[PDB]
Amino acid sequence: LRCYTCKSLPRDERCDLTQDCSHGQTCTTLIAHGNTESGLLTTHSTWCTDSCQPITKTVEGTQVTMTCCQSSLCNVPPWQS
Amino acid sequence: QRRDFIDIESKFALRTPEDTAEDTCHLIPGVAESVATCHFNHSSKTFMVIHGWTVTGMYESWVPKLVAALYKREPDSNVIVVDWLSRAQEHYPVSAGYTKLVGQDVARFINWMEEEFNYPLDNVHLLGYSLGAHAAGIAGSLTNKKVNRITGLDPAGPNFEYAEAPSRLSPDDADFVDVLHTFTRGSPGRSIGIQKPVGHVDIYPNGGTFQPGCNIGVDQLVKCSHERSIHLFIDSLLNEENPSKAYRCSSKEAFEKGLCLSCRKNRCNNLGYEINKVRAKRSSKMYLKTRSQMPYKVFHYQVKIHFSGTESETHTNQAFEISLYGTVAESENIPFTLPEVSTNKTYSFLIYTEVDIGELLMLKLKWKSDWWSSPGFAIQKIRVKAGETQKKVIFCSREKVSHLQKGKAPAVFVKCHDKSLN
Ligand SMILES: *[C@@H]1O[C@H](CO)[C@@H](O)[C@H](O)[C@H]1NC(C)=O
Ligand SMILES: *[C@@H]1O[C@H](CO)[C@@H](O)[C@H](O)[C@H]1NC(C)=O
Ligand SMILES: [Ca+2]
Repeated sequence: LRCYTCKSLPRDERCDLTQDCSHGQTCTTLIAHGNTESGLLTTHSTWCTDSCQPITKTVEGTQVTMTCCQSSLCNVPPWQS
Repeated sequence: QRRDFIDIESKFALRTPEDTAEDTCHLIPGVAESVATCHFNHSSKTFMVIHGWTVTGMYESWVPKLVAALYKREPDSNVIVVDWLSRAQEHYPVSAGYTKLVGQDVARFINWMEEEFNYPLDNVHLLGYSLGAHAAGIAGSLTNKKVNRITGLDPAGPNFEYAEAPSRLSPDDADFVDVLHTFTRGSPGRSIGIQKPVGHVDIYPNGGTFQPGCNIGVDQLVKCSHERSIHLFIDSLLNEENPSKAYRCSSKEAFEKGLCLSCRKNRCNNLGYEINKVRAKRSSKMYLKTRSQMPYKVFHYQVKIHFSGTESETHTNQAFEISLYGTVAESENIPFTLPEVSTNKTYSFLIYTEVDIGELLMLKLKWKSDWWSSPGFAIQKIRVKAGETQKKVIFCSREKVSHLQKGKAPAVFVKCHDKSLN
């Protein structure tokens, strides 16, 4: 599997980075949405994880969404593909 | 055969799951019929509990508790309580000398069981407390064949600290010797618990010097750090599913900096009953933090922070708070102070918690406390290593950098990468 491997990108920035995963690994996407001292900000992080488990949790006024993926270069935020 | 074992002063009471507090039935050496009367199950493993020094000459209240925990965990096993109370209620250096005779009585009893009923010594686990760990070790050295296990529960230190291997617990006494050191406070030879590693795996909870929940607020107060070794072991018997992890480290100081949180080739092990019976050339001295009460388990994290500034600033004895948020739960306002906080310098440190937060998501960092403008450091990333899960996690600032200002708003960091170490 090939996943996009990017650290905290601004909402409207595309991940140009990739990584061939290890065995049993899936594509994960972590989206953080919430208020900053620069306004309401959306970030996205992507990587090869050993066991991905989907979750949506509001943590101290920050919506944190983790999603999971089995197809190559599929860890793209919903607002991009 | 009773004539051949008449000189033995130690008594061997075979307790049951329904009757854990009293020495009701005795396994009398040389009287094979007593083994049947007490209903010893020849198909099951044997746990021999050996008490320590007793100022009152009667069982300390931990004995029915351990016996209860051993039958809960292993219901078909045999829990024998070794009674050497008269030898244990003497001036300490007298009682400490008696461990050689109690050891001899224990070995002769183990050998009589082997000889009379072909009982395997590979099915014998000796659990000795304080003076009892030394007598367990002396016993182990005198068996015809090695016993499978000896668990030393904070073995006694005075007169044993400089004692040679035949006179104390040593790794040679059983196939596997595991030790829990919980009251090593004092200078060598003047510490209640033994300081020196005496097993194959020597575990030092909270540095081993003293235990949490034991600062002030029969002689129960003076002994809780010593006796915590039994309760740490009881807790391991009661939680087979969630063992407490111990980590091999160069020193207790390096473990306090979060430097030793690795599981690669027995650098981590289970504290207690579920320990992986790994023998090594040199003993692995291991460390962990614990709670003050049962369930004792905590979660250990190493936190690495690079503090970036414009101008060259140095601040000493600075107090901070760290909040960790996961998928399961959270653990907020965890305090830690740093001796020096400099510009463009990285700091590592251990953070621990009783809370199972799960998989980390968010990290909040607060710098605790006009003639001067409040100092500050720009922080882009925080790396975290989780010992229990064996995961290297990276957190990065929500914006380009998270400004950490003294007495101001906390810096917020979200997870941007995960890696499994295995
Ligand atoms: C004796 O122990 C075995 C396991 O070692 C168990 O299967 C059996 O039920 C026990 N016998 C009695 C009398 O409980
Ligand atoms: C810290 O490093 C940055 C470059 O990464 C630099 O701009 C800044 O001047 C440095 N501060 C000091 C005092 O060295
Ligand atoms: Ca020995």
